[PDB]
Amino acid sequence: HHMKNFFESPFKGKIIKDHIQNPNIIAGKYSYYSGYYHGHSFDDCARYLLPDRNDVDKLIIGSYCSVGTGASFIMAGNQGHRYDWISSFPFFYMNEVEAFENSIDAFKNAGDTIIGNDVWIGGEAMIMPGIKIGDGAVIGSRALVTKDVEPYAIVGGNPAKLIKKRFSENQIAILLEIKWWEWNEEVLADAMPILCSGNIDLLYKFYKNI
Repeated sequence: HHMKNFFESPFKGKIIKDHIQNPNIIAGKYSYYSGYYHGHSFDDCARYLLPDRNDVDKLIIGSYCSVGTGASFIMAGNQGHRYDWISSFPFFYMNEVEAFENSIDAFKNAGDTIIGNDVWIGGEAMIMPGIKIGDGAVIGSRALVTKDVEPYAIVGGNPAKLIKKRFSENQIAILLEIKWWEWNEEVLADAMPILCSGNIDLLYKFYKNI
């Protein structure tokens, strides 16, 4: 029952879609997890995600995302606790107690957890159940994300709050139209020096000439 480190070094991550074993995690190309400081593979970032059921909330991750060490995505909805029932205790799941035999299942799904494309998640951020995070967002280290995150928003804190957006509203609108994460690798390679800059207007010109 020993705990092992899946990462040889702080300075090497692992591409998520190449290493996950949980079929209820879906991950896009190139997105990676850098998990040296917490040891476990990315599968264990998806807490309480049942691997053997097709009717539970899934964890969906876009392309070109960066996930920091010990980030977690809380799955399984309410985990069998209803705070609007008289007790939050999950009687239905403790079936070794005769007194609990007529208990009722409190479990509720929350909806899928959806991480967009080009999302940078800092170390030990924690995403609550059912949350949607827009394309281009930045989730600060240790952010406790209780609400959906707008595209290109930088959020931080516990609870997480908007700090600022990465670009202006008009610039964001341009990026959401052109969706560079959908480009094939030949087109992406040609755009690479522009993508490694802030020149959204130039990328727009590039896109129009594809």
